[PDB]
Amino acid sequence: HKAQLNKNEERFKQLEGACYSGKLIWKVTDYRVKKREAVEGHTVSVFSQPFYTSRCGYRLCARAYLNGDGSGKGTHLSLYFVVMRGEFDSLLQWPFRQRVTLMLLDQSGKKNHIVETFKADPNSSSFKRPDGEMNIASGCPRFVSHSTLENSKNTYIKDDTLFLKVAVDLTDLED
Amino acid sequence: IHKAQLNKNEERFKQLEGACYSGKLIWKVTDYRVKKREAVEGHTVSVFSQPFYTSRCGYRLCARAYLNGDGSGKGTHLSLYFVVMRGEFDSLLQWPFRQRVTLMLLDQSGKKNHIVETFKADPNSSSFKRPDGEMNIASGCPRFVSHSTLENSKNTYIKDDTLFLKVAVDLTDLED
Amino acid sequence: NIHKAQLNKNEERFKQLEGACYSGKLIWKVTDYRVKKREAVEGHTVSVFSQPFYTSRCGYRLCARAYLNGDGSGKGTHLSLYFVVMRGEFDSLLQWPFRQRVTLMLLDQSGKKNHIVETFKADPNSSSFKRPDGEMNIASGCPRFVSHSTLENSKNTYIKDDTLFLKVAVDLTDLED
Repeated sequence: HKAQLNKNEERFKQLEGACYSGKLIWKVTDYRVKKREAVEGHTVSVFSQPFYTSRCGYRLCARAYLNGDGSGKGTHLSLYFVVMRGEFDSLLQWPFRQRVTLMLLDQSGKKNHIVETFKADPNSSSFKRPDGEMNIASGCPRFVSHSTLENSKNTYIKDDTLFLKVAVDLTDLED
Repeated sequence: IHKAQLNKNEERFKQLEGACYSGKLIWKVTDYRVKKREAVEGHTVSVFSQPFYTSRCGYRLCARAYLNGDGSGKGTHLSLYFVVMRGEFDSLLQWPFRQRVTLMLLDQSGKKNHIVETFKADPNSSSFKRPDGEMNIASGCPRFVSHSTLENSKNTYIKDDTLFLKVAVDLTDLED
Repeated sequence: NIHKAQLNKNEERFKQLEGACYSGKLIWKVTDYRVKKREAVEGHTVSVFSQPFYTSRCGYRLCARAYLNGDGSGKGTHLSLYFVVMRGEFDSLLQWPFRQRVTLMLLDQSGKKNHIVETFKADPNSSSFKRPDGEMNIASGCPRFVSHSTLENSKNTYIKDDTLFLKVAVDLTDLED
């Protein structure tokens, strides 16, 4: 029943977190502790709640490696995009072909955000129609360096929390 | 008294997971064979969609299908019906319900050769009065699509034992 | 013992999810008027709350609060209707103070659409509109929004079947999503 209460808790969390315009804003609290868990190998990565391109479109989410992954292991925050298995995948166009933009938000008001954008590569297996729970992640292992992110004269972290944003271009999507 | 609690939860979760607010419903029906079997055996004559809405505070609605057909299409067609349900804000809404409605079975082949029937809601119909109980009498097409066309081995209305039904309400001249 | 608190926590979470809106627009159905006003008068339950609503999925969290038996300036004689900025998950990214026009309404159920509407610009100096510090800023609105007299009469149709509808609408002008 602890498994039942956790199942509930998670379901609640997804419902509370779902967005339906291909736009995700992901609040990451307790930075220091979570990075600590990354460094200690306790909890390598964190996930966003699932979001969607439209109520009945692609199910998606983001994943971050606070202490970096592969190419940015130990030195950067690694930010990855993820196509999940969606309830209506059969009606959707495959491969996934939308432009995607990844962001770390400047909380200073100067709106000096860190943004990387790209066109989804049709040959990538990240964008095939998913087979299990979710396709292989794809994005920037070296999205932003710990140095820039954590630097005191910066405001990417405020009160031990940062905000990540994913935005999917909906151009030429049916719905 | 807690299996009823867990089921009450499960259903509430299901409705929340299923709700749409633009008068548009896409209804995935999985396990076709088994469900049609249940229809034929008289075990489970009909199936319902989760409630959807014209707007967050508009009409509450849903769809209902008789996989083994109903009345005029009994035993030979899939019967697809539209349903006005009792809404939380019915007092603020215009009655009778007067919107054009479109019913669809989706072509999964990519040729987008869907089956679509549309109609204007008849004001004199009691399907469209402000609801009295849980939901007004259903209204639609008892003979929406024949088993023959639907199940046709060379067709793609059923793929991997699942089909998709779509209801679309015209929102013209409605407020939120 | 603790699990009644669990079941209530659930119940409320469910209620918020069922109630949330994301266009700065709230329609608040108030059922069981007579009984709730009774509770107000008896000091049992002075005020009632709406479920939280939002300017956008990631915007300001807000809600409404009513004193059925009135509050302060309208205590005992009016329904008092107040607007409330709550602590939002993304408050750090939002502009402060809150600066949007707000409109408060009691809806005419007769069809004549003769609603009672009060509107105002949010005063930047007001502490109702600072970035919230706890669960929610001090409420602000109309202690004398509508008199029991007007609200309760028969020829009027602000109450029908012992239930009334309140509406809050926030102007989204100059608010990027």
